[PDB]
Parts: sequence; structure tokens; C-alpha cells
Amino acid sequence: DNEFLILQVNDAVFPITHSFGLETYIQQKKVTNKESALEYLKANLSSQFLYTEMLSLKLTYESALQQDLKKILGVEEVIMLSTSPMELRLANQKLGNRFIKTLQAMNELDMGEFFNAYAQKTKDPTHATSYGVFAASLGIELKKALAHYLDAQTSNMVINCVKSVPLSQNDGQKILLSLQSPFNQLIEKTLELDESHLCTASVQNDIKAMQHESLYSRLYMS
Amino acid sequence: KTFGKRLDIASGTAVRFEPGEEKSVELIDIGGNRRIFGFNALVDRQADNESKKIALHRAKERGFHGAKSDDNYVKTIKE
Amino acid sequence: MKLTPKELDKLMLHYAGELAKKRKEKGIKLNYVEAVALISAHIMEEARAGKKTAAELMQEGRTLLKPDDVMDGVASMIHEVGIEAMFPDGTKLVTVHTPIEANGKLVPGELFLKNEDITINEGKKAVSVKVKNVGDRPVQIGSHFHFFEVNRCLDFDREKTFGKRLDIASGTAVRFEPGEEKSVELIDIGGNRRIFGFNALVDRQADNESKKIALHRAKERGFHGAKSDDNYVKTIKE
Amino acid sequence: MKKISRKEYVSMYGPTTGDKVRLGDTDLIAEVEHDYTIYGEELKFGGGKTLREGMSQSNNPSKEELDLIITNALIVDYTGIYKADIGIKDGKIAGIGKGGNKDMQDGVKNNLSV
Amino acid sequence: SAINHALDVADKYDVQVAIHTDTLNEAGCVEDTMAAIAGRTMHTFHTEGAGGGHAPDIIKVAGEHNILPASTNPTIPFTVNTEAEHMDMLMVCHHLDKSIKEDVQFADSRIRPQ
Amino acid sequence: MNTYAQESKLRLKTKIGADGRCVIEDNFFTPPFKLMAPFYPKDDLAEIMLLAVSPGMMRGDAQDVQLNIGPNCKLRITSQSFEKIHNTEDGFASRDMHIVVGENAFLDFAPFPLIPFENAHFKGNTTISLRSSSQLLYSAIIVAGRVARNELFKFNRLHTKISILQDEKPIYYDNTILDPKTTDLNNMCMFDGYTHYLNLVLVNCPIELSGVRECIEESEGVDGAVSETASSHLCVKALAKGSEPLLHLREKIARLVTQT
Repeated sequence: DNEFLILQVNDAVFPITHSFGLETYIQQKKVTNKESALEYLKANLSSQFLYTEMLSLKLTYESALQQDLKKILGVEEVIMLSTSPMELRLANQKLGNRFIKTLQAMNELDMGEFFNAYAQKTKDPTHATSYGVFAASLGIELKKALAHYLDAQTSNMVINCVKSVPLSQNDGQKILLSLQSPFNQLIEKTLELDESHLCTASVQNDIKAMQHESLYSRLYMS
Repeated sequence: KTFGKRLDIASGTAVRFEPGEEKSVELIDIGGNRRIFGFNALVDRQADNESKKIALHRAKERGFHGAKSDDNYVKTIKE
Repeated sequence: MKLTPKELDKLMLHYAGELAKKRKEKGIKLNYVEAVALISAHIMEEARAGKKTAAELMQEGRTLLKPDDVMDGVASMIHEVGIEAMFPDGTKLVTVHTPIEANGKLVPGELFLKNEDITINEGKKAVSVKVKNVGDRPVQIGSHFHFFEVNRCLDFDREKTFGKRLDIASGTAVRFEPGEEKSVELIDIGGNRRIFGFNALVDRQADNESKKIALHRAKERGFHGAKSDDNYVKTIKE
Repeated sequence: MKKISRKEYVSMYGPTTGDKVRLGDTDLIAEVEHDYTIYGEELKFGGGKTLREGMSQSNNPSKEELDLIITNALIVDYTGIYKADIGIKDGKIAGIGKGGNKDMQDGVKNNLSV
Repeated sequence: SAINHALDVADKYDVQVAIHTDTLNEAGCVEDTMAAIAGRTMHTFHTEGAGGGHAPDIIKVAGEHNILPASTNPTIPFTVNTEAEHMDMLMVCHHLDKSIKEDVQFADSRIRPQ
Repeated sequence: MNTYAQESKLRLKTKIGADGRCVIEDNFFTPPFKLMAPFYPKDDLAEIMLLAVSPGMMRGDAQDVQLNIGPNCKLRITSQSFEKIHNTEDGFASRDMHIVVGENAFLDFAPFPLIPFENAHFKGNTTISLRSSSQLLYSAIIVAGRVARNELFKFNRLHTKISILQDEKPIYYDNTILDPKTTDLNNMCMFDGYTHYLNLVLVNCPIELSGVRECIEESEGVDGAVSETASSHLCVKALAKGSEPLLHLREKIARLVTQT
């Protein structure tokens, strides 16, 4: 059903390489063990994921419910012009393009006239905004869509951390299981956030993302 | 508690404390300019909160009973 | 109409400005005196009118004279025109800075400087000290203040700085903002090296023997970063 | 030691050796022939300047202590066009040269004691 | 040190001492100045601070017995134009050149309409 | 609740003078703002100091700055000292700065670091407008507080919005929000134990990313990085324990830009 299609498109897009600065943290020896990785993940989810991805997802969901294509495009432009790190900007653009292409090609079903028009008129679609507008057009619940997106992104983050630190699958499962309460807290925060906090400037995360370009050997795209 | 104060009795009278005896006395602020000079030379200046610390340190050094000054006392340029 | 000497002076200034204005209307290029008088008289009249504030008058004074209305060199000579004007809320000082744009043709009293830097405190080696302002207010230290005796809210290794002063242009100052940590360069105090005054921590010749006394005094008076031994041996005079 | 730009130095203390100044609006240019000051020890009066108790004003002055000192003046005279501090004492010119405090500065004669 | 010595000599000779305190907090704050005064009669100029670094804490000394506080003309009464002229007056009075970056940066005021 | 008698405004408009120097064509300032004559160093750009006659921004302060640099003006705009945000009890201190740079004009906006005190609430809104040929070197340093006295992230809230438009088209957006109540700014993603944060934007400057990266790497005591924004303009973000390394890095980058 809807959950099956969400899982299918998520698997076809995201698993089918992006570190978002985690590689830089590991190379600079700031993330070493389970507790350090958990602290990094909590901080990243609290600042950058919350104020750049979840907030943008909620804003795009509201704008698509109101059928505000101009508002969606303005939000995308704000995100693009606020994303200072080149690696982060390129990763977001690539993920959004991949999501749009997968929806256009693999999903042989009536996604929606609004979504089709948005895809045909957009220029730099972020992955979070694309998922938000897709959920809004499909009628998915806002809280459920946010929970699913956050869970998928955190699963990718924990598997990347377990591959790169490296950790054990036991530690990966532990950090996946121990983040349930922060997930609910982040969803509750997004439930009361607003557009004024969109793309709140993270400092150390952006610095590490930009230093990822100057890293000696890059095992991750961004 | 008694820095800057005097007994609240008729001027020219005195209060006697017998050895070992404990009494309760009433004290009132010294009037006028409140410049304390003479006595035991513990103040020798205007009576205010800043001179209170110096007076307390002097009294503790000279062994006046009940005078409590902090162990880590910071001296001033003139004291 | 009891007139004060200030009022008589202002009347003279106003009519000097009127003469300058009449000459400007005739088309004579104003000289230094005429330009200053014109600006001052205009400001006084506007203040008497009372429709403008002192800030508005400071802005407006810079628009009275164009560069082509004055002789060559007048704009260079006039740096600022101050005038005490009586507003509806009393007498206020209106200062107009650079009221006329310089043409650049003639600059009276202009300097023709060499293109070579001045080396100050030559032959004196400077040491570097890290200073933190742990107080709540900014602290400015002059070029010749004995750095050992600066505000006790500044935190640094005072032992390193005994007998030294800031290595900056004399008459300038270094500002330490609260909480801010800066690195400063210090050079030995010259001459007889007799430190008198300041915080009365030395009040004598600055040498290694007076250094111990100064450090003990600073520790007693609570100067931050002053480290003196707990078992300090007093001298006969200290 | 430190080097500051000549423009900033001249703005702070006036022209020094080798600097030229136009006299009035005329075409005459006067060059500073020599300077009595010691760079970095110039006398300045103001808020946090050097002419202060213990820095340039001596706390143990000489008995020839000046009544008035003119600091950083460009002396233009038939004896030369140079830069110095003029000390005045008892209605006469007591000394010409580097004035200040002998306790904290070098090259200060007894007749130029501030 | 200067405050202490002047107050000693003035107590010897029965003369008043007036003070215009340190704006830069070079040697200490208002507490250090008051400790130097040491509860002796002192007549204070600009007890409101007049934008000095002792402001606004120097107003605290106006409650002490030994301090006779005075206030200057320009800041009374408080009007619409009071704050506009303060920096120009301060710079000219303290002899800081308005064409010098160092002097302008030095001319820092803590004046407040409050 | 403005404590000043009138609204705090600073309208400045600079143009090229008759003698070829950068002069102040027009200026109107109410307290605590003040403008002096521009300073002209021997070799650098014309310097203008935005004087603030106040110990710092307090509750109810609402400053409105409007700078207008005309064509062919090489201006560096600095401040008198560190901008301190005092304890705003129930209100906040707000600054709204609108800058307009003309054609072929270079503006080096290099204010001193901002130091928020305990329970400080500040709202800054900077809007810079440029032409195609305009060059801008914007900078902003934020301190965690009075670090030397263990006043770390004790302020109420720091909101700073920067909007840079080129040819009336948005090219840079920044929204720095620091709220210690909502989250710990000492975490590994916000400050990671650093106390001073420098954000610098180079628009149309003739400096290479390799040169900026070399400057950042050779700068000591600073964990910094430089990237290219969407509009192909350089953005530098640096962290340091003190403001001295950040100021040195900023002046190094400014010198590298100006020496071209």
C-alpha cells in the first residue's frame, strides 16, 4: 500500500554514499566510539536535520496543501542560497533529482497533477522538500511522513557510521534503538516550528562539510 | 552587627558588663558625619561598608573577640 | 533688552555670515572666514527657527557650500565648524564635519611625507603576554603605563611584565574588552627605571629585588595573575 | 620595536626629519632638518596619553623643572628648521630638545624635566 | 597613589580635593578609586560619569558621606538634543584628534540616556 | 520602549570626491550613532568608522542603519570597538542595517566581534544590495559571551538574518539562531567547545578558493573552512577559542583581496 510504496521509493532512491560531514568528523577523530557517535547523531539531528530538512518538509507539505507553488519554489530557493557547503548542496540536489526521476519513471501510477507540475517547473529540488510535496499530494499524514523520513535518514546515518568508524552491528542496532525518544521530541518541535527558523545556520557541521572537500581521501561523496 | 553604632542610653550614662555576665544592649547608628577617630584606632576614617571590612580585619588581627574577617582578605592601597 | 557679551558676539557672527551670504549671491567665491561665518550663521538661524534638531542641523550644514562656491584651499582648511546654538530646549553645540568637499587643487600647509616607516622603540626587544579581562568593563592601557600595575581585573602573568610597558605608539592605547583575551607586546621601561605612582606596587627602582616585593604586594591586594610564594620573607623596608 | 606608517606618525606627532610642509598657501616648502625626539617616547597630552603622573611627568623632577613645555613643536628659526620640545622656565626658554621624565625615558636632560 | 598622596597633603594643609576620575579604568575601577579615597572628604566632578568607564557605577559614590557630588551643565536638563553633542564635546575637551583613527577608537563613551 | 529621545538612525551616503578620494556626500545620525570624517590610510581603502556612543545595546534599542556606497568607491567600514549586547530584561535589542553598493564599488564591512552578555536578546537584520560589478566583503564575528569570566552561552537569544541580493536577485541567505534554552550550543555540531565564530562572505572578489583555503590552513588556532555558494561566491566559516585568530584571518583574507 502507501507504506509499501514509500519503502520501495526510499530504497530505490537513498541506498541506491553521503556522509554529510560524518566522514570529516571521523577523519578529525571527533567520532570514535558508540557514545561519541550517538552524541554526534543527536547534535546533527537537533540542529541541521531539524532546521534544514524536517522544517523544510513541513513547510513544503503545508504549501502543497495550500497549493502554493510560488511558496514551494521560494522555500527551495531559500534552502539553496542558504546551503553554504558545496558538498551538502550537491548531495541535496542529487538526492532530490534522483527522487523526482524515480517518481517520474518507476512509479507507473497517477502521482498527481500538482506533483507533476511541480516536477516540471522546479529547478533545484531538495530531497526533503520533494518528499514533503509527494506526501502532501499522496495525502499522507504530516507526522507519519516526518517520522518515516527521519527514521530512514537515521538508518542511513547509523549504517554509514558503523561502516566508517567502524563499529559493530550490535552498536548500530543500539544507537538505532536508543534514538526513539529524540525522534518524538524532534517531531514535536517541528510540529510547532515555523518558516522563520528555516535553514538555521549550523556552524561546526557546515565547517566540517566544507573541510570534507579538503580531506585527503574522500570515501564518501559529500 | 555593631560597626558604626553606639549604646542607646542617656548621654553621660554607662552600661556595666560584669565578668562572665552576658547582657543584651540596644545600639543606634552614630550620627553626624559618622567619622570615627580615636577609640582603639580600628576605623580612624569615615564609617561605611568599605571601611567596615578594614575595621573587621584590623579587629581580628588585634584579637578583638567576636570580630570575624575572611581568611582570604584583600588589602587596599591605604589601610 | 539686556544683552550679554555672548549675545553681542553671536550678533557679530550673524552679520559676518550675512555679509558672506551677500557676497555669495553676488558670485564672489568665498574665502575661509566667509565660509565659516556662513555655515555658523545658517546653523544659528535654523536653531532659532526651531523646526530642526541638532542632528538635522549637523546634516544640513554640509550642504550649504558647494566646492565651486569657495576659493581653492578653503575646503582643505575647514575641518569642522562648531557653533553653540540656542534651541527650544536650550543651548546645544552643533558640529559640522568637513562641510565642503576638497577640490584638491591647493592645500595650504600640506605635508609632503617620505614613504618610509618610523621604527619606534628601536633596540628594545618585545615579549608577548596573553591578557584576559575577567572584569565586567573594558580596560584601556596607555603606551607608557607600567603594565605590571594595570587594573587587577586583567589576568596575565604579572611576573613576566614587571618593569615593562606596551610596545605601541606613544599616546595610543590598547583596549581589552570584558571576557576578551588578547596578546600584547611589552618592552622594558627605559631611563632610570624608577616606577613611582601607578598602583603604588613598586614606588622604587625596578630591579629583581623590588620584583619580589611588588609581587607580594600585588598578591596581597588581589591583582590577578600575581604569584608570590606563601613563605615570603619581609625586608626592613617594604 | 615596531614600525608605524609615516602618515600615521605625522598625524599623531607632526612632521619628522625629512618631511616637508608647505608654508601657508604660498609655494614655500620647509623641510624638517633634524628631530630631537626619540621615536616611541614622544610627549603627548590627553586622556590616556604619555604626559601623566609617573609616565612623562616626573614624580621626582629635577630642580630645573619646567613651568611650561611645548611638545612636538616644529621650530622654524634662523638657527634651523627642526622638531623639538621647548621648555620654558621663569619667563625664559629653559631648554630645547627631548623633554619628559628621566625615570621612565632615556635622553632627558635636567633642564627639560617635566 | 596620586589620590592617596593628594588626600594626605590636603588633610595636612586643610584644603579641598576635587577629582575627575579615570575614564579608562587603567589602574582600577570605582571600587579601587574609593579605596584610594579611603573615606576622606572628596569633591567629585561628573559624579554621573559623563561617559567615563567608571559610569554608571561612579553614581554609587554619590550616596557616600565623604563624597560631595557635583554635576555639570551640559547634561542637565535632559533634552532631545542632549546626547548629540556629547561625543564632540568629549573629544575636543580630552584633546583627541578627530582625523586620527587611533584617537577616534580611543574616544569610547559609556554614556546612556538612562 | 526606546530610552533615547529620538529614534536611533544612521543614514550615510558616500561618493567619490573632487580630489578622487572617497568622501561622505550625505549623513544623518541620531544618538547613539555618529559619523566622523573618513580616514585615508596611505595605501589602503578609505576607512569609515561607525561610531556608537554607548556602552552597548540595551533593552529597547532599535537601530536603523542605511549605508549607500556610490560608484567607484573603495570603502572599508569598521566599528569603534566590540559590540556588546547587554542584559535585556524583558525586551530586546534590534539592529536593521540596509546597505546599497553601487557599480564598480568595493565595500569591506568589517565590524568588531559581537559579545552578548547574560540574558541578552538580539535581533539583527542585514540586507545588502549589489550591482553586477559591485564587490562586497561582509563579515560577522559572534562570541559565546564573556569567556574569560566563564559566561558561556548565558544570553537569551541571538537571531541574525543576512540577505545579500545581486542585481535585485537573491544570492546569499543566512539565518544564524543561537538559543541556549532550546539546545546546547556547546554540542559537537554547533560550537564543539569553541567560543568565537566568524562568518565571512566574499561576493565578486577576485580571490581564488585555493588561496582562501591556503590562508585558512596557515592561520593558527582556528578550525575554519571555505566553500562556494550557489551563486558562485565564497563563504568562509571559522571557529576559534579567541577573537584574535579570527580577526587575523579576516584581515589576511581582506589583504589578499585588496592586493589584487
